[PDB]
Amino acid sequence: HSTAETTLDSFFSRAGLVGEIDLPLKGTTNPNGYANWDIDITGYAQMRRKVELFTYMRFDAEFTFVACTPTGEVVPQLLQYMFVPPGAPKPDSRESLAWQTATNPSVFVKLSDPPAQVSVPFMSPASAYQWFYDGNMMGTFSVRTVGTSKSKYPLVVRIYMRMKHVRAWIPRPMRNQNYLFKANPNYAGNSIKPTGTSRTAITTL
Amino acid sequence: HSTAETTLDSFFSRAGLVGEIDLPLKGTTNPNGYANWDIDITGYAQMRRKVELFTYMRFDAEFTFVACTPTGEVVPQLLQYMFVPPGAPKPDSRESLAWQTATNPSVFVKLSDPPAQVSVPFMSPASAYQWFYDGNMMGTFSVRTVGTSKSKYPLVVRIYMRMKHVRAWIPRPMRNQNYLFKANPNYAGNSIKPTGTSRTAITTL
Amino acid sequence: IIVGYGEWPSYCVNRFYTLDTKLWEKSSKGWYWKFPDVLTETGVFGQNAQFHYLYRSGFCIHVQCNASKFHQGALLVAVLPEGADGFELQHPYVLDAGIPISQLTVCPHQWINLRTNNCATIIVPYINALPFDSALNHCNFGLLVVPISPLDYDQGATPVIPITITLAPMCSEFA
Amino acid sequence: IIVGYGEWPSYCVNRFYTLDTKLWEKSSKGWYWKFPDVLTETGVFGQNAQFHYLYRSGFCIHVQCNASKFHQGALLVAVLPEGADGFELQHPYVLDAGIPISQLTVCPHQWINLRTNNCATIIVPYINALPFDSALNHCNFGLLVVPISPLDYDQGATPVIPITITLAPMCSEFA
Amino acid sequence: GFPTELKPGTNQFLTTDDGVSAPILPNFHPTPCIHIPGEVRNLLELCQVETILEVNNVPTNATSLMERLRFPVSAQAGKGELCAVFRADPGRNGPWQSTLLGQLCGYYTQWSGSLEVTFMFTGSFMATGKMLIAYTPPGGPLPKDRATAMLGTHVIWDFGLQSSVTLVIPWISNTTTGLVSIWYQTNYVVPIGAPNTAYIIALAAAQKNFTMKLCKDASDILQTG
Amino acid sequence: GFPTELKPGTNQFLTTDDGVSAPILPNFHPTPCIHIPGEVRNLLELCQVETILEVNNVPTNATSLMERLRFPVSAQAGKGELCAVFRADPGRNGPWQSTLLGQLCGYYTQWSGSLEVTFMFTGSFMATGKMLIAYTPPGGPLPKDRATAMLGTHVIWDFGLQSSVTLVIPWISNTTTGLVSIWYQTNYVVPIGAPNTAYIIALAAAQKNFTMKLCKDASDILQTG
Amino acid sequence: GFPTELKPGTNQFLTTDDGVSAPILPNFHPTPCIHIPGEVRNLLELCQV
Repeated sequence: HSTAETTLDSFFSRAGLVGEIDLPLKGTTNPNGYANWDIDITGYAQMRRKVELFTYMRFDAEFTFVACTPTGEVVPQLLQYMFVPPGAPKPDSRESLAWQTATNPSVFVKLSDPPAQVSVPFMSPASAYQWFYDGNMMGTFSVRTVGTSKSKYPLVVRIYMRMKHVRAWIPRPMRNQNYLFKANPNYAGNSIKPTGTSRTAITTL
Repeated sequence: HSTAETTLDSFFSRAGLVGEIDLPLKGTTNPNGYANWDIDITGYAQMRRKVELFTYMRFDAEFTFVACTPTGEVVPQLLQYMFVPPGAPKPDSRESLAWQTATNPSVFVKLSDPPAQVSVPFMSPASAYQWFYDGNMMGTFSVRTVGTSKSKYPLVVRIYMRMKHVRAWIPRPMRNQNYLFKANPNYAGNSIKPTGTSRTAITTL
Repeated sequence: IIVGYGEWPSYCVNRFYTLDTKLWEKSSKGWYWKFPDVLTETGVFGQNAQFHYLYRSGFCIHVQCNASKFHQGALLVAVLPEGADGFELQHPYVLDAGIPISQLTVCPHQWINLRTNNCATIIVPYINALPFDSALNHCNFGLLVVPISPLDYDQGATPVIPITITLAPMCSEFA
Repeated sequence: IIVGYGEWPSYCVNRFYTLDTKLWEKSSKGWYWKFPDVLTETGVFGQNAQFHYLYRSGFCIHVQCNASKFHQGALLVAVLPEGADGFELQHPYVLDAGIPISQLTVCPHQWINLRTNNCATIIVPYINALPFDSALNHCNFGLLVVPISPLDYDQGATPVIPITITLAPMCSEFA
Repeated sequence: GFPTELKPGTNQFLTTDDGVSAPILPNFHPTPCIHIPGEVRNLLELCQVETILEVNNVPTNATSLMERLRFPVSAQAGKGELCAVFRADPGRNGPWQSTLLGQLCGYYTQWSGSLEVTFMFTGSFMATGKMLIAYTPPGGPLPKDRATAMLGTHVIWDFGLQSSVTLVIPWISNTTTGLVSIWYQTNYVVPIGAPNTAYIIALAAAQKNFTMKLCKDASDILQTG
Repeated sequence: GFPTELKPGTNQFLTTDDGVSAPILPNFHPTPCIHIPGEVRNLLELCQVETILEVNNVPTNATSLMERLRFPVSAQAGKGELCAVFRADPGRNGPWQSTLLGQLCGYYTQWSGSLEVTFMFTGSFMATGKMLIAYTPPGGPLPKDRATAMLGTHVIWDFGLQSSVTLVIPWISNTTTGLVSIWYQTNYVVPIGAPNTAYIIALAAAQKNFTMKLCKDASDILQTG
Repeated sequence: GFPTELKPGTNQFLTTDDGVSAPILPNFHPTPCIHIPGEVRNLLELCQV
């Protein structure tokens, strides 16, 4: 719409796969039928370099839950998908009393349904999230299969996130070197690369 | 919304698990295919101390019925879920004539559906429910599987309740000691605990 | 003067009833009275309480004590909704009901500090979830008098301090 | 004069603080200072920084150097949000943070070319995601002085060029 | 027919939702509501009511639980001596856990605002003396003596002229903390025939700018039966 | 009931869609937004900021990476001699890959508009000389000598009168390219006691008519850890 | 198409409900109603006899 695609609404505008948890029928990955997943936005591999063009941001989030068999099959199972706000305790087992605390909101849904979809607001104590602190908790999704016994099907749950109502302040230079850690600007000082490609002489095309 | 979360509308505002009845295929828990459940609001374990901050209350209720297999599986079964008002007789067997009395409202629903959901109004002969009487029937839900023979599946039915249109009068001190009974303020007099924690000296932090 | 919950008694035995004197010592726990149970035996009010079917009334309560300037102590007088010589508290810390005494100031209350004053006055309206009840089967509220800071004196002074309750019925009905 | 981000300091130790002189050679990498860490030890500002709980202040920075007409070189002075003798850059190409120096002109900046000028001035407002923070636990921004084109001269001239930083606090609060 | 297309949030049950469901008893008429005194409609009305602050949370036996509600002042203790200290945190474990403000903020996560503490002297009419109640902001330590505590926010409280003093604590926040300490200015003066020991009762509440947010039904110790 | 008929796009999840979903925390109130300086709301504001163009992308060692940001002018090189060449393509691999314009157009596919290149002479005050910066349109080759480059779009830049010159490149487009070359008009004149070698720093940006379209999260080399 | 989302009370049959269903005989005309004496329309009229 005559430069409405370079706005920050359009630059952060699609649902990307962040987070993928697996509930196997046998093994040691998740031996019981539950899993915890802390909300980070940098599980999508192209996302950390984009948000670190700025210093402060402020947005809302929208989550979508699609689930299936490792082959891709759709089976009649019921799941729970509850949200633990920041500052609240998290479940330890399947018989924890945190699964039925009314201040942790849940979404009961069958596996033969459209994917579940919820919205999470801005929840920081400050006025913005900051990606650089010289001197950012959103919550946790717990995923369980409903029952007193173990389920009969292996399941995989994938989580998608779209950001909305985006504002940003104070642009910064973009990332030049490969990352090594999380929330940490360290780099490999014994191998520093140029920003782009090279040529043989300054007078040769 | 600038202190709209400390109102009594928000303080009593979520659907919590109260009541959970089981219809086994074999055993002695419920040998036939029916069960009765008397409506109390204190089946949610955090609820009795909250409502007893006040003396009189007045509210509406909204019930939701989600049901499944002990594993979590969804099977093609049809159930009945009827409501017996206070002052009406309750079923004795599966061949009782109370299951087909037209003044007891029913909700026929398949198990492969969204959960059923109904609303129950204020039904006391007085002007408010009172939690303390120095000197509160809401009804009964009966749950049966539809048929003349016994069903082929073990089933578990869970009941959720959200209160609405809440008013309250005359605040009281909150509960200090552990409970022993229902609708009874008795306590263990041979073991009385302080309200909080202690320290060694009054001049030491 | 404390008017309970910001509301006066109103329509939907007009005399003073000085009950009796309690004796406050160095080892007292506290006392309670149940209304209208305290008054269904004395006078004209005790006749109309047990000869009629329905009842509606408000009250006005005066609590007084008299001591010298060499005595010290403090009492908390409170009114909590839901004989004529009262009962004694066994466990005053949990108010014999499992609720703390340190939060009893959420009720219509008044302090008596012997250093400052010697009288308390609380006005109570009619409170029920019904417009009319029975005086003999339902007690509306209770009156609590608990010493928070204990009585003290030096040896030779009067060891026992009187506490007198006097009350007046206000806007009563009987049917 | 550069006013950072188009905004002046404003309300929600009014003197010049000439820090010290750096020495710029033919093999210098660059320097950085952290604010308000550079000033929590000197003068009246250093007392009110560590005796109060909350802090809010803007600044005005002057960077000067003096040389003859037979010297050449260029410096880039910049301010990037997030002692009193500074630190030296080890890897000035990645700014010791993994970000390129060729894009540092997206910040409030100013050039010093010895052929043309000898002074730079940047005004910095108060920037935080909070209205008040701690001066001792949080540094707001850093000042960068990096030679892009290196110093040069012929042998016999003065081999070392002075660089002096002087600053003035502007619209400070303490609570 | 009217074309629809059924978005991906359809057959789900979210427990924090709010809609209109089917009433099972239509054309039934409930009992009308009479006037009852004492209607509460916001919980911030109840945070503004003074309740007893158990500064003296030392004894633990059952026959000495009423001694937690008062703290002594005697005549055998010299001048410049510390009497009692406590923090200014309504949501943490300690003295504030007996107030109604400290119990209602156990159902929430975040709070901020101003407080107020009232002290009540319950000695005899014939006794005199002075006290020093001080307040230290968050970050600074407890003072070492009466002289450095006087160099700060404080008040002198005289027994012979006034039986109650109040102390407005400024902004506490964020779910370190401030400190309140009581010192002896003078000694405890008394005539012949009056007792040598008195007690002080502390009462605490909140101001009109206090707020709470992010509700949390915290798992209480109070278990049913 | 109201008749509907459920068109063939119903139970699908399209990842580029935009609707309104259910908020899990109703009547929760977020923190209000204070004023913070430096708010960006379009990425074309950032394409108009001058950054350093690494024309001298020859050295590759780690201790010589700062030499990529400047290119020499000496006194031992005669008149009419070529100094440096580079293309005018912000989106391709080469000198433009160090600018912020060349990094932001790696997130898009198509672009078109005008550019601007600024040159800065950082020699001593006592040095003089002249240069020739030329521009060749797309299609024509590099010129063979100083005389044929003068027959075209060019500028003469004098050191002794002016320390900075600018060159507005007209329309580049379409995701051959133009050429910019620097020639020596005269020699490098210097007195006794001044250095014989200077350096030039190039800065590049875009004009107000530059646009980008068809977004593409291109798989960067920058991998996480 | 118009987006809908199907709340949890959909495919149920509540016996105390009241809606509008499909008439199986459209454009059939019933017999008009004549005046008959003694019409009752509330049961509290009969409690007063």
